[PDB]
Amino acid sequence: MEVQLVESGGGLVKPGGSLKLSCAASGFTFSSYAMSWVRQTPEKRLEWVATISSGGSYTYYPDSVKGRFTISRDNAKNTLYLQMSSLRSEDTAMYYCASAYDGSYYFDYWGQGTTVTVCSGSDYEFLKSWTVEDLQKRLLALDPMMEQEIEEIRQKYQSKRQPILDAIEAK
Amino acid sequence: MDVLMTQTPLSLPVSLGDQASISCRSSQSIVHSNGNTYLEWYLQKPGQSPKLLIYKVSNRFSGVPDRFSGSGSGTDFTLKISRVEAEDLGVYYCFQGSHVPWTFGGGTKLEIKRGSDYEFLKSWTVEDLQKRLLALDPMMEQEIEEIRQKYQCKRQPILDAIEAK
Repeated sequence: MEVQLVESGGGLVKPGGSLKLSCAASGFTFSSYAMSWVRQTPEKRLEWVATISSGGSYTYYPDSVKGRFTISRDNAKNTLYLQMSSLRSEDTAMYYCASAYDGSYYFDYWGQGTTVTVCSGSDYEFLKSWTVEDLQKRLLALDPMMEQEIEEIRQKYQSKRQPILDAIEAK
Repeated sequence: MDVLMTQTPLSLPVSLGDQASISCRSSQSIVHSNGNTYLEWYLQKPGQSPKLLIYKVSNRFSGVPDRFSGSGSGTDFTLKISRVEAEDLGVYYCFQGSHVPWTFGGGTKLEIKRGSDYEFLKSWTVEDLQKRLLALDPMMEQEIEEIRQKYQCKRQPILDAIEAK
């Protein structure tokens, strides 16, 4: 009675690389409903990725991923899968797992998604001639910058929160 | 040819209590082979996944309040909110499931008329103000994870270079 869809398996990948996404279903009879993957690009555009019938005999893809992505399900394990191969930069998106009600509507319950990031097809060109010292120095230098960008995000949201907190205080 | 879903307007500024109307146009008819028209409206809050509001043009999804209503036919479809409440603010997407590939509209942002300062927040109840405050946390966590992904992508060529020596 407590429906829950939990996606996992996302992360970074190189162009031409591969990833396998998993979606754990609970709180409903998973094997009685079609399942789908829907992604949201960094520009907030939603694109349907794949759909599989309740028993797995029928699968549907758009031409953008046909031949590269395979949707599958394990009704005994109540899990949906998406095998992604030959990944391209336009596949960078948040991938949502979603249940259907066959014949009525397409995307009933959504998980909170898992992020897939396809890295750039460069940067290694000027790095393959550096010394190990300079390479490890670049690795070490990166972590202060990331933590600084995270802290600056937190400051941004502190400024976003303040007028709302002020309005609550003025009641 | 694929069906194109075009939404209008791109953004709709409203005050709480106002009526809201948003349009969705298809590049061709979207009548499924079985005769039904699988046009659906979804609402998404920042940092959170979309949620189904209307299915088959006009059927209200279970739990959707009466103030929401959908209509239309042919290539013109409309979603209307009789009296906008704070929980209705977000990005609305229309979607066609009649012809493969199934496609989404570009989205319409229903946002509050905030003015040139923060005086609009003073007409809000504490409950609505709290919901607005809490809606920021998923958006923050998403931006933080996006930075983590960016730096994993930055440090991967370095790791490959070190491993290749």
